[PDB]
Amino acid sequence: IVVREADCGTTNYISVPLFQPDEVTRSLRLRKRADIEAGLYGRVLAREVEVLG
Amino acid sequence: KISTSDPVRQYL
Amino acid sequence: MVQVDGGRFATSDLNDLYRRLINRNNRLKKLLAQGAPEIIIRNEKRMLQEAVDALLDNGRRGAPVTNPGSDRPLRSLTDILSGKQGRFRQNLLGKRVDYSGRSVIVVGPQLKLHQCGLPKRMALELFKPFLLKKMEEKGIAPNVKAARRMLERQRDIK
Amino acid sequence: KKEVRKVRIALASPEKIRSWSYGEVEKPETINYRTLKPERDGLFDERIFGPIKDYECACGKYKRQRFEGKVCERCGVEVTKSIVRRYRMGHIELATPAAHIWFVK
Amino acid sequence: NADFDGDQMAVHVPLSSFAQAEARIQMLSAHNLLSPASGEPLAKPSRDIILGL
Amino acid sequence: ARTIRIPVHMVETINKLSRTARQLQQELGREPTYEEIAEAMGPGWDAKRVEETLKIAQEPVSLETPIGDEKDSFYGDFIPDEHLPSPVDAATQSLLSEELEKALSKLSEREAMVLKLRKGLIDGEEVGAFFGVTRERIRQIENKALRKLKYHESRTRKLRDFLD
Amino acid sequence: FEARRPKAKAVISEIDGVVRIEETEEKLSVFVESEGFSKEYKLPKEARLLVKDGDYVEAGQPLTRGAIDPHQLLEAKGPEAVERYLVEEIQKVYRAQGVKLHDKHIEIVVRQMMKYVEVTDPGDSRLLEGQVLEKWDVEALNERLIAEGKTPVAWKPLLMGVTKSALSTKSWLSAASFQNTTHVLTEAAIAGKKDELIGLKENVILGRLI
Amino acid sequence: MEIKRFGRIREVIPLPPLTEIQVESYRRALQADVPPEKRENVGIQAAFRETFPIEEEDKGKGGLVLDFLEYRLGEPPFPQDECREKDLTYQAPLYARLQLIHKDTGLIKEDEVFLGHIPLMTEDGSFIINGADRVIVSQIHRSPGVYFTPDPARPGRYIASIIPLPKRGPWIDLEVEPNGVVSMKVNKRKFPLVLLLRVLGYDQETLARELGAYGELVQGLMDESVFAMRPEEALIRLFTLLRPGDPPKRDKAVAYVYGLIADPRRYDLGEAGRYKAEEKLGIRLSGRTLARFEDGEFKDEVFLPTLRYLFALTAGVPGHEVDDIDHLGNRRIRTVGELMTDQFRVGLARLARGVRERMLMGSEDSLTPAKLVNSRPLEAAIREFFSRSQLSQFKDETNPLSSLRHKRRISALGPGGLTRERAGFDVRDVHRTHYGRICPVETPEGANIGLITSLAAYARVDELGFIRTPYRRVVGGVVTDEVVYMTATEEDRYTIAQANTPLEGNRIAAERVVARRKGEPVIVSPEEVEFMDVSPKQVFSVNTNLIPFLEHDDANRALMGSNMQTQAVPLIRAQAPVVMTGLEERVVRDSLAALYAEEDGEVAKVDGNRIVVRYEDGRLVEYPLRRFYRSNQGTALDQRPRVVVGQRVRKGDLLADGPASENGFLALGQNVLVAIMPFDGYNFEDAIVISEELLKRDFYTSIHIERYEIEARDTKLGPERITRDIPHLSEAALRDLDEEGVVRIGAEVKPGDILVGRTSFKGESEPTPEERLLRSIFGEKARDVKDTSLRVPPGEGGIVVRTVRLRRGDPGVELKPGVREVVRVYVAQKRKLQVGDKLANRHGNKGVVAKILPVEDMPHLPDGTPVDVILNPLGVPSRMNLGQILETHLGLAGYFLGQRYISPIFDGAKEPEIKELLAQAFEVYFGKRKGEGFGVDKREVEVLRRAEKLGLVTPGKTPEEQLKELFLQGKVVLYDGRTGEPIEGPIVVGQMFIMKLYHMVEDKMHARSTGPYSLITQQPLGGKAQFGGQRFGEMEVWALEAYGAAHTLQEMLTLKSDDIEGRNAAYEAIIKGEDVPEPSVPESFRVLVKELQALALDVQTLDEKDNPVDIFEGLASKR
Ligand SMILES: [Mg+2]
Ligand SMILES: [Mg+2]
Ligand SMILES: [Mg+2]
Ligand SMILES: [Mg+2]
Ligand SMILES: [Mg+2]
Ligand SMILES: [Mg+2]
Ligand SMILES: [Mg+2]
Ligand SMILES: [Mg+2]
Ligand SMILES: [Mg+2]
Ligand SMILES: [Mg+2]
Ligand SMILES: [Mg+2]
Ligand SMILES: [Mg+2]
Ligand SMILES: [Mg+2]
Ligand SMILES: [Mg+2]
Ligand SMILES: [Mg+2]
Ligand SMILES: [Mg+2]
Ligand SMILES: [Mg+2]
Ligand SMILES: [Mg+2]
Ligand SMILES: [Mg+2]
Ligand SMILES: [Mg+2]
Ligand SMILES: [Mg+2]
Ligand SMILES: [Mg+2]
Ligand SMILES: [Mg+2]
Ligand SMILES: [Mg+2]
Ligand SMILES: [Mg+2]
Ligand SMILES: [Mg+2]
Ligand SMILES: [Mg+2]
Ligand SMILES: [Mg+2]
Ligand SMILES: [Mg+2]
Ligand SMILES: [Mg+2]
Ligand SMILES: [Mg+2]
Ligand SMILES: [Mg+2]
Ligand SMILES: [Mg+2]
Ligand SMILES: [Mg+2]
Ligand SMILES: [Mg+2]
Ligand SMILES: [Mg+2]
Ligand SMILES: [Mg+2]
Ligand SMILES: [Mg+2]
Ligand SMILES: [Mg+2]
Ligand SMILES: [Mg+2]
Ligand SMILES: [Mg+2]
Ligand SMILES: [Mg+2]
Ligand SMILES: [Mg+2]
Ligand SMILES: [Mg+2]
Ligand SMILES: [Mg+2]
Ligand SMILES: [Mg+2]
Ligand SMILES: [Mg+2]
Ligand SMILES: [Mg+2]
Ligand SMILES: [Mg+2]
Ligand SMILES: [Mg+2]
Ligand SMILES: [Mg+2]
Ligand SMILES: [Mg+2]
Ligand SMILES: [Mg+2]
Ligand SMILES: [Mg+2]
Ligand SMILES: [Mg+2]
Ligand SMILES: [Mg+2]
Ligand SMILES: [Mg+2]
Ligand SMILES: [Mg+2]
Ligand SMILES: [Mg+2]
Ligand SMILES: [Mg+2]
Ligand SMILES: [Mg+2]
Ligand SMILES: [Mg+2]
Ligand SMILES: [Mg+2]
Ligand SMILES: [Mg+2]
Ligand SMILES: [Mg+2]
Ligand SMILES: [Mg+2]
Ligand SMILES: [Mg+2]
Ligand SMILES: [Mg+2]
Ligand SMILES: [Mg+2]
Ligand SMILES: [Mg+2]
Ligand SMILES: [Mg+2]
Ligand SMILES: [Mg+2]
Ligand SMILES: [Mg+2]
Ligand SMILES: [Mg+2]
Ligand SMILES: [Mg+2]
Ligand SMILES: [Mg+2]
Ligand SMILES: [Mg+2]
Ligand SMILES: [Mg+2]
Ligand SMILES: [Mg+2]
Ligand SMILES: [Mg+2]
Ligand SMILES: [Mg+2]
Ligand SMILES: [Mg+2]
Ligand SMILES: [Mg+2]
Ligand SMILES: [Mg+2]
Ligand SMILES: [Mg+2]
Ligand SMILES: [Mg+2]
Ligand SMILES: [Mg+2]
Ligand SMILES: [Mg+2]
Ligand SMILES: [Mg+2]
Ligand SMILES: [Mg+2]
Ligand SMILES: [Mg+2]
Ligand SMILES: [Mg+2]
Ligand SMILES: [Mg+2]
Ligand SMILES: [Mg+2]
Ligand SMILES: [Mg+2]
Ligand SMILES: [Mg+2]
Ligand SMILES: [Mg+2]
Ligand SMILES: [Mg+2]
Ligand SMILES: [Mg+2]
Ligand SMILES: [Mg+2]
Ligand SMILES: [Mg+2]
Ligand SMILES: [Mg+2]
Ligand SMILES: [Mg+2]
Ligand SMILES: [Mg+2]
Ligand SMILES: [Mg+2]
Ligand SMILES: [Mg+2]
Ligand SMILES: [Mg+2]
Ligand SMILES: [Mg+2]
Ligand SMILES: [Mg+2]
Ligand SMILES: [Mg+2]
Ligand SMILES: [Mg+2]
Ligand SMILES: [Mg+2]
Ligand SMILES: [Mg+2]
Ligand SMILES: [Mg+2]
Ligand SMILES: [Mg+2]
Ligand SMILES: [Mg+2]
Ligand SMILES: [Mg+2]
Ligand SMILES: [Zn+2]
Repeated sequence: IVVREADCGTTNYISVPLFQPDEVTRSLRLRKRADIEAGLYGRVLAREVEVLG
Repeated sequence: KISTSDPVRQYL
Repeated sequence: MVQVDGGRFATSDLNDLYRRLINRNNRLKKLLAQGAPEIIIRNEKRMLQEAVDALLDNGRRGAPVTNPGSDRPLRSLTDILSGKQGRFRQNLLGKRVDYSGRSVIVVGPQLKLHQCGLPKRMALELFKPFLLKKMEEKGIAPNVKAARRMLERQRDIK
Repeated sequence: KKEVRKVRIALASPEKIRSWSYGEVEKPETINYRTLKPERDGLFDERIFGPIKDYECACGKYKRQRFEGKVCERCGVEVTKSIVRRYRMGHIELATPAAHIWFVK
Repeated sequence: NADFDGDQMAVHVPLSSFAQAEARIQMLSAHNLLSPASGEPLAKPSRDIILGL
Repeated sequence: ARTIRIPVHMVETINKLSRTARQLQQELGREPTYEEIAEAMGPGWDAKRVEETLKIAQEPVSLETPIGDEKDSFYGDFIPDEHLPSPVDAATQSLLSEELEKALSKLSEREAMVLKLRKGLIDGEEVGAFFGVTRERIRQIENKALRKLKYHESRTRKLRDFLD
Repeated sequence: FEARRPKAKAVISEIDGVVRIEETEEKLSVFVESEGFSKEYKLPKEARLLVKDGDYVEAGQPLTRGAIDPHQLLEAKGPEAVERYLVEEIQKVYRAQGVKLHDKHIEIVVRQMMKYVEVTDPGDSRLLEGQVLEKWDVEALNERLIAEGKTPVAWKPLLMGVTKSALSTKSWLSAASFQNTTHVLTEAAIAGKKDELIGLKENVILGRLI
Repeated sequence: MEIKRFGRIREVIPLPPLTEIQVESYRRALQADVPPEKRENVGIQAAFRETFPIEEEDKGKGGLVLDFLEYRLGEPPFPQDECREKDLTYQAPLYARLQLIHKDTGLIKEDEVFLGHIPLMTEDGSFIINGADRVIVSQIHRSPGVYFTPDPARPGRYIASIIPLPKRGPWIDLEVEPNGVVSMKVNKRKFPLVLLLRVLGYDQETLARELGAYGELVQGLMDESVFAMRPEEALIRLFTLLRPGDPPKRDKAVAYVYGLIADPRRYDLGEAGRYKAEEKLGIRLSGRTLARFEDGEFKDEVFLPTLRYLFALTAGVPGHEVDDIDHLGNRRIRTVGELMTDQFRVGLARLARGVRERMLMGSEDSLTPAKLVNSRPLEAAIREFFSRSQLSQFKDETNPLSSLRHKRRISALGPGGLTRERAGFDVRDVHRTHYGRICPVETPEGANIGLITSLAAYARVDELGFIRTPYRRVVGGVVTDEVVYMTATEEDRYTIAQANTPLEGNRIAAERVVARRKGEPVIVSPEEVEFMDVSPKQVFSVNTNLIPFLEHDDANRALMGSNMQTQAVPLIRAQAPVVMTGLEERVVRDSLAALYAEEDGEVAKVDGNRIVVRYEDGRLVEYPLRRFYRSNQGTALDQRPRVVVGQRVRKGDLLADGPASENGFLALGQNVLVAIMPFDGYNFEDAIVISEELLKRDFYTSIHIERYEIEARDTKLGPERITRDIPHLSEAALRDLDEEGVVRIGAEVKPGDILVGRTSFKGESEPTPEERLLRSIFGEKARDVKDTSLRVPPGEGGIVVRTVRLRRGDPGVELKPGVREVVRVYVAQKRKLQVGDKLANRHGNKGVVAKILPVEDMPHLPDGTPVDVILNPLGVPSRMNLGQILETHLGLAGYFLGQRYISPIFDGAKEPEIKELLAQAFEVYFGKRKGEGFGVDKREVEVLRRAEKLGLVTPGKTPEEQLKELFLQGKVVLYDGRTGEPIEGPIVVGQMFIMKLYHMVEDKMHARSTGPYSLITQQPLGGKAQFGGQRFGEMEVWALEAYGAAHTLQEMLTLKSDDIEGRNAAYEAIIKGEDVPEPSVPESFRVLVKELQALALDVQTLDEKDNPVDIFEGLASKR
């Protein structure tokens, strides 16, 4: 496995969750700081996203 | 099957 | 087939296996020509077969051994490839670089990330070739062979 | 001269075995103590596998670089240091076929 | 992972003008500050420096 | 029965020696010095002889064998090379050849090439060394050119530092 | 990293429906059901059920309480579910132990655990094969775009442990690096395999440039 | 100097003989010194008796009976020292009295036959095999008895296990699977436990009722009644059940084996195995093991009880029969003796196997000596055991301790019938019974943990490998000065208390007092305390018990400490620690460090070589002193006399000190003042900064002796001559070679210099055409010989101090074949403390010297005196060893108080007491300061402010009073020797004992440029002079792979190691100033393809288009 490319055209993506459940049975919680960082840091947006402004 | 025996048997 | 100490010779176990084959095969030929009672022809072809297995891969049908002293498996051709005795482990355990070194380490406070401090003594050995030519470049030595002898002894280095 | 880009394993045609080899080691003769030299046509043998010295021959009819790729008259010995004696292969001519255990077991 | 209770390091020499090229460009120490694991800094004030600062 | 063929005579000989050592292992309580064995065996037996025999007796050990603290270490990597000119010798041959060739071109062919070829090209004969010109013209240019050769080389010291 | 039978496997729900339970002495029973059909799920005494009488359960949802066998989840919720699960489940151990590595990395290896799909509808070589996914994206592509006569190569997503994943790759070279050399080569021989040097491991034995 | 000690738990009994394990064991092993008449017959005499009556009867003509009379050794071939100078194994001869009988007339008694030369034990405990001192390490295993462990997988009922060692003794297991079978397995396949009992006589009815009436399970016994109805028939029946094709009529044949003699037997009658039996299960066993051969009708007081207890275990509570294998009463120790008697017997057999053949070969009657005895077996066997047995290795004598500890070390790794490398996780754990029997921390650090451990101080191996420990008897609330060495097993049986229990002498002092039942801690009452622990010291090893305040050190780091000392290099400047524990004296003494006086008397002469004293008994003896002998590890060992001329000596008083004994006290480092703060990063994570001043005084300097050696080999090209002739270049380099060949005494040899000249012959068999022209040119006539002379290896060399030459006409040495003559040259060098050297205190703080500073500017106290060493503090919170801090402080006192202290392990000095002595110290330090004429500095007050603001000094009080408080805290004000300003904040300083660590050959800064290369694989290789190439393994390969270091990785695989044509072209290319050529084919690769070609497989590379490409350039094409 090695990087050798051009923007590979297939745009099948994945959505990283930002909330975890089970610990306190079912109590939605914002995922801890690092974990998120570990899932999104320096990635490439599959699609645009309008957020806080 | 481990030689020896077979040929011993063979000519014996 | 090398000379060791005095009269001690040392060879790859492969060679014994080869003779095993060579002899049988020869005995075979003689055995066919000289006349040939079925039993004996087969009995040999059998041995001959087993022999061929031996150098290819021993232990797959039985274990051939060097005469009394070491019930050691004569490293079959595959044993040498796969490394049945931990040879693969040693193989990927690493080869040996020609321009390397090793020594204890000690914190270098003033040193900068950029650099690191290494013993000139070690440097000499490591960068010997590059040093030799630089010597010729300068008046230090007339030529390579010169520069080398010049360094062959510690006490003889200007 | 061309970059090696592909390597492949294939089975060995008995003829191929031949094409690789040189001479036929027909006797279990390694080296006879008297002279640490190869015995007869045995496993170790100059013809079958290559010289034994640097750029010189066995007998000495030729001994320098000038005659880099030509063989000796009364005895066969091409030359470049001992290394060729390594890379070369010989072949043993079996009486009645035997099979490669590898494809059998 | 090295302390100074005797840990011994090794050292090799890049010969080809090429090897040296890659060596001090993409393999030098001051050019690879951040960790491949986490974007986090790998070369940060370790034990003493902190205590000081 | 051996990795190395040995004549039958030498076989019985070794047996004889072996057998002799046994009887010699019967009373001294000392594994008999090559003196005993020489004596006991008979006629022309001597220390040099016995030492030589036993050295041949010994079976060849495995080039591949566990080494030191029984690990992956295999005997083979321990044996060094001698044919192969380790880099330094390669360096040597370069200068030697280059320089010698530079000196071979500045020379009267006749008796310079004769000895150069008779010595370094075929084998090691004064009279039989020169084509048609006899020994007096050989010794003539051989000792006058080689000395004229050795001394201007004494001037521009290129070979002095014994490349060997 | 080695898709295997966990210690306390949790029964996943192959269906997506409503829950129903029972009280008989010896064994309990979880029933999943939609307007169509229903499925019974035997849950022995020690099984602590995470689900309750009354609500929905997506395919491959944890019914029992504990660990899940990837194969199952693969078969029920699909590849995308297995992958996603593997990554998260791994990260679990590390995060709990201070380690902070980026998801990308595990994903990479994850992918290779499923770069092998199986065949059911042949075209050139028979069905039950199990080969490189994109290598099939190749044939299917040209077999329906360049060379006509659409020969749909119906494949099945397959999940295999890192060990196995490698123990059976393209280049025999790589496989000859394991203690299975014997077999690796035998095969590679008979077929006449041309080890296109792609990976590193392979290309290094040759002492070739990386 | 004064000596004050603390803690008082009346150590009722002194330590035992510390080398007793090696010594005693060998004593009893070889019952030599005492006549055959004496009773101890174990070991040799035992093994003797064992294989002596060779009863060979019929198969032609027999009646052979060769008995044993007496075994007597006595006169060793050569003496020890000689055995070391020469390469001879110090061994003693062995010829016992024999006599073989005849069925006819006569019994020729050929008295002696010296077979087998067995080594002897040094007075210290070690041995002298070839040229080095070797030691025999003890072992551990399952004590041949019986146990009952839970069944493998099925969480149902446990099974049984009978363990009979040696290996050629059956291994039985009892397991029932109720639907129709019961399993009794000796070898492998099971069968009815009944078929056996029946044979012995036990009939179904008296069996079922009398054995298993409470055991319903009896039902699985009387099942196969068909067979249980024929007694002795069952005997042949079972014989039929074994498998060869064996005759069904061998009266009491194989039944014998599993009865009396060889197979079952546990060394001695009464306590060897029966103990395990009687205590654990059953009650008796007539005859050592299940034996009898009187009426042909065997008796088994063992077979039935085993099942009895299984039925019992599988039932209620006969007791609670679960066996914790790790219990020390269940794992036994293999003292040297047994380890030797074992191999000894192995040989007795090999011989007995060969002699049997000669009872038929011998003509008629002339068969007593040579016709039945060949010393060849016994020799190879024992010899291999002392020279190749994995259980033996180099005597670690880096210094006395190392030696002593190594002598008393236990290992699991061994034979094969006793623990291998696959198990360990339950073994490597410090089991509960490992109390006063095995130090919990003494084990190594790494792959080998728990497997190899050195026993605790008081630990002693009683009669048969059961580590016992002392324990004093405390009847009622009364404790006794009497002690009982309890077995690991018996210990469980009682309620023992600890040493640290308030005692009024015989009376206990507290109602609720600690005590530990079998494995558990329990607060007991003085009325239940039956036994008590002798002292803290019995809990750990000797090597650990030397640590000052062990109590304040994490058991993990204390290991580093204990192990560290084993690596202690004797310093010319010995010096006992400012604070000792109390064993230092006993150590040097029990170990053979210094020389003590036998009986009272006066000294006569005091030579730097000998001390001839004069005992007041009318005698005078000369006591030589091993000047500067070579220790296996290279550390010196001299005995410097400390007694003056004509001195009345007290019996048992040091006349000479050990290699590292100050005054009969151990001394392995040097007390040295120390500041404990952070410098300019110089003492970074574990770095240390050294005051050049420490070098000004020959403090950490160490004398080292290396031993080089070269041989004159007999080549078929011409013997290698040992001449003062070095064929090619200078006389300058010949100088020191003075003595035609050898190097002159007292000659300084630097790296590269000649140590011994050697001339072998050039080519392999023929000259060289190229080199031929060259020689002729300048001087054809030349010693066409090669220079293979022993040169000073890179790194270093000192001053020659001795040499040895063994030429022809060997006196009594063993010159190997081919070896014409050997040349040894001993070199010595004074090793001074230098950057890179590593030092470590006894608490585990192990750091390396990173910077030698000039006394000029390093930290100095108010009064001139500067600090010697500066220890960073960040290396102390993480590790949890406050012990060193506790040592530094007490030391600070001892400095100005000019005295050394003694603080026992758990019963030593205490914080208040320390604070007290410090209080005393402040008077010395500051008092004189007041009297000499001055008060406090501006800096001294400066630090005081930042001090109170800190919280160390009670604000308000006077500077003088403040400093006292601040001093009592262990810290004082230091001035930066660089600026003169103070270091804001009181800094502790003190006397801390620190050692210098030995330099392994790896420290010899390796560095290879170009050199040899193996014959077969073409990868670099080092040897005598040229360093070996470094190993470039996969982990590193990847490291490179990770980077875009393409070419760099290729070079490591081509130009630098395997590519023949490469490295060559590479070198040259460099030498001229051109970039290196482009790589060629690696040999490993070529080697590979051919390796494959050897096999049918054909490996062919290919081009762009599937077409050939040539790796073996031109050598593959044919002709
Ligand atoms: Mg894209
Ligand atoms: Mg036969
Ligand atoms: Mg047959
Ligand atoms: Mg040879
Ligand atoms: Mg080999
Ligand atoms: Mg006939
Ligand atoms: Mg017939
Ligand atoms: Mg052999
Ligand atoms: Mg000089
Ligand atoms: Mg010969
Ligand atoms: Mg040879
Ligand atoms: Mg030949
Ligand atoms: Mg040559
Ligand atoms: Mg030519
Ligand atoms: Mg040619
Ligand atoms: Mg020609
Ligand atoms: Mg010719
Ligand atoms: Mg080759
Ligand atoms: Mg570190
Ligand atoms: Mg450290
Ligand atoms: Mg470390
Ligand atoms: Mg490298
Ligand atoms: Mg850096
Ligand atoms: Mg620090
Ligand atoms: Mg003799
Ligand atoms: Mg001989
Ligand atoms: Mg070794
Ligand atoms: Mg090994
Ligand atoms: Mg090797
Ligand atoms: Mg060897
Ligand atoms: Mg190797
Ligand atoms: Mg060689
Ligand atoms: Mg050289
Ligand atoms: Mg030159
Ligand atoms: Mg002319
Ligand atoms: Mg002329
Ligand atoms: Mg000539
Ligand atoms: Mg002539
Ligand atoms: Mg002529
Ligand atoms: Mg002529
Ligand atoms: Mg003429
Ligand atoms: Mg002249
Ligand atoms: Mg000259
Ligand atoms: Mg439906
Ligand atoms: Mg359904
Ligand atoms: Mg989880
Ligand atoms: Mg946490
Ligand atoms: Mg953690
Ligand atoms: Mg962490
Ligand atoms: Mg952590
Ligand atoms: Mg995966
Ligand atoms: Mg396609
Ligand atoms: Mg088409
Ligand atoms: Mg499908
Ligand atoms: Mg391979
Ligand atoms: Mg396999
Ligand atoms: Mg004693
Ligand atoms: Mg004892
Ligand atoms: Mg008889
Ligand atoms: Mg002596
Ligand atoms: Mg001596
Ligand atoms: Mg003596
Ligand atoms: Mg009679
Ligand atoms: Mg007699
Ligand atoms: Mg179990
Ligand atoms: Mg057991
Ligand atoms: Mg056995
Ligand atoms: Mg036995
Ligand atoms: Mg059953
Ligand atoms: Mg039988
Ligand atoms: Mg026993
Ligand atoms: Mg009876
Ligand atoms: Mg009985
Ligand atoms: Mg009886
Ligand atoms: Mg127990
Ligand atoms: Mg034995
Ligand atoms: Mg025998
Ligand atoms: Mg007789
Ligand atoms: Mg006898
Ligand atoms: Mg013997
Ligand atoms: Mg040691
Ligand atoms: Mg075993
Ligand atoms: Mg175990
Ligand atoms: Mg473990
Ligand atoms: Mg203990
Ligand atoms: Mg005991
Ligand atoms: Mg009382
Ligand atoms: Mg009391
Ligand atoms: Mg009493
Ligand atoms: Mg316990
Ligand atoms: Mg009470
Ligand atoms: Mg701890
Ligand atoms: Mg004592
Ligand atoms: Mg004396
Ligand atoms: Mg005294
Ligand atoms: Mg001292
Ligand atoms: Mg002293
Ligand atoms: Mg510092
Ligand atoms: Mg020196
Ligand atoms: Mg030769
Ligand atoms: Mg003489
Ligand atoms: Mg010697
Ligand atoms: Mg430190
Ligand atoms: Mg202090
Ligand atoms: Mg105390
Ligand atoms: Mg205390
Ligand atoms: Mg007090
Ligand atoms: Mg205080
Ligand atoms: Mg100062
Ligand atoms: Mg200050
Ligand atoms: Mg060499
Ligand atoms: Mg070397
Ligand atoms: Mg090395
Ligand atoms: Mg070049
Ligand atoms: Mg084409
Ligand atoms: Mg070529
Ligand atoms: Mg060809
Ligand atoms: Zn020729």
